[PDB]
Amino acid sequence: EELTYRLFMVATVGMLAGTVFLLASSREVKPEHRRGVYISALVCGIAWYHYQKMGASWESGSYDTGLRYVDWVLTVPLMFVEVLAVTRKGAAYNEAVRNWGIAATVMIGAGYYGETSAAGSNEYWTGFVIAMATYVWLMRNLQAEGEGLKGDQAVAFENIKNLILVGWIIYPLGYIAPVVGDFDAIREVLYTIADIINKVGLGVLVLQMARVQSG
Amino acid sequence: EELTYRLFMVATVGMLAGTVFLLASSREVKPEHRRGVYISALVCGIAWYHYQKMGASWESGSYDTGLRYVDWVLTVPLMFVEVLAVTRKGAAYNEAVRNWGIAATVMIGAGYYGETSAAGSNEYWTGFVIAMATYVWLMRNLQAEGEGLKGDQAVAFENIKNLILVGWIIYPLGYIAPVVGDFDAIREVLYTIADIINKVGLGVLVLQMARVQSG
Ligand SMILES: *C/C=C(C)/C=C/C=C(C)/C=C/C1=C(C)CCCC1(C)C
Ligand SMILES: *C/C=C(C)/C=C/C=C(C)/C=C/C1=C(C)CCCC1(C)C
Repeated sequence: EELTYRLFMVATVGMLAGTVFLLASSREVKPEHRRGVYISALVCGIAWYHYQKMGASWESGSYDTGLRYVDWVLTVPLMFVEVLAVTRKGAAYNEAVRNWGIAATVMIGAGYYGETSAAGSNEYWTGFVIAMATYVWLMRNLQAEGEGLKGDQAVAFENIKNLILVGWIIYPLGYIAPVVGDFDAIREVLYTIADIINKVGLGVLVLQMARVQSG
Repeated sequence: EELTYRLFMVATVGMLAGTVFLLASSREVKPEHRRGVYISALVCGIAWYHYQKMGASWESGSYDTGLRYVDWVLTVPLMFVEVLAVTRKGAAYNEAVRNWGIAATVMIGAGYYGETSAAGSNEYWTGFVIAMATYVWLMRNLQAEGEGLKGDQAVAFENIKNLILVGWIIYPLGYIAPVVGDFDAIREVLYTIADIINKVGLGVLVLQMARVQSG
C-alpha cells in the first residue's frame, strides 16, 4: 500500500515537471505549431492535479477509483487533440477533434460503466466490448493519420503513433486482469507509471514534431 | 446550512442546463464565431462539476473552501477568453488571451493567498490589494474593448461588459464581509447565486454577440 502512495507523489512531481517543461519549451517553436504543445502541458497539468487528489484520497483511507476515470475522461480526448493539432489545421482539425474526441469520451465512459459493476458481470463485459471497439477504431484512425507524410515529419509522427499504440495497451489489460485473478494492487502501480510515461512522453514527442515543422 | 446545500444542487442543475443550451445553440451561428460559445459551454461544464463536489463536500460537514477557488482559477480566465473570442481574432486575440489570462489567474491567486489566512491579517489585506488592483486593471481593459464597435455589435458588447462590471462586484464585497462581521453562511449563498448568473448569463450574451456577428 505504501508503494502505491509513493508512486502517486512521484507522478504528481513528474506531471508538474512535464507541464512546466512543455510551457517553457513552447516559446522555442513557431506560433503556428504551439497549439499541440499547449494542449500537452494542459494534459500534464490536469494529471498533476488529479494525482495530488488521488494521493490524498489514498493515505486518508477513502481511495476513489472514480478519480482515475475523471482524469481519463478529460485527458484522453485531449491527448488525441494534441496529436491532431500537429497533424491537421482548419476544418479537418475541428472535425477530427469533434469525432475522435467523442469517440475517446465514449471509450472512457463505457469503461467506467463496466468498472463500477461486479467484475465478470454483464455490465462489465458490455463496458469492455464497447470501449475496446472504440479503442480499436481510434488506433486505426491514428495509423491512417500517418499516410502521406514524408521525411522527418513521417519519422516524428511514427514515434507519437507508436507511443500511443504500445503505451496504451496496459489500460485494457488492467481492466481485464481481475477476471483472470488477483491483480488489483499491481494495476494501480502500473497505471500510474503508465500515465507518467504516456502523458509526459506524448507531450515531448508532440513538442518534437512541432520543432520539425518549425525548421 | 440547508439552503446552502439546496442552492448547490440548484447551481449544479443550472450550470448543466447552461452547458447543454450553449452546445445545442452553437450550430445556430457560423463556424468563425463559435469559439466563444464553445468556451462558454466549457466554463459552465467546469462549474457544473465543481458544484456537484461542493454539494457533496457541504453534506460532509467539513466543507472544503478551496474547491470554490479551484473553480474560479479555471473559469475566470476562460470567461475573459470567451469575451475576447467575440471581440478579437488572430494575433491580437492570442496576446490578449495570454495577458488577461495571466492577470485573471493572479487575481484569483492573490485572493486565495489572502483567503487562506486570518481575516484582518496582513496576508489577508495583501491578497485583497493585489487582487483588487488586478480586478481594476481587467475592468478597465474590458471598458476599452468596446471602442470602435458600431450599431448592433456595440449594443451586444455593452451587455457583455455590463454583466461583468455589475455582476462581479459581489465577489470582492464578499471577501471584505468577514472583517465587518459574521457573514460566512450568507456569502456562500450569494456567491452561488452569483456564479449561476455570471456564468450562464455571460454565455448567453456571448452567444447573442455571435448571432449578431453571424448576421
Ligand atoms: C493519461 C491516460 C491515458 C492515456 C488513459 C488511457 C486509458 C485507456 C486507453 C483505457 C481503455 C479502456 C479500454 C479500451 C477497455 C477497458 C476499459 C478502459 C477504459 C480501461
Ligand atoms: C464564475 C466565477 C466568477 C466570475 C468569479 C469571480 C471572482 C472574482 C472576480 C473575485 C475577485 C476577488 C477580488 C477582486 C478581491 C478579493 C479576492 C477575490 C478573488 C474574491
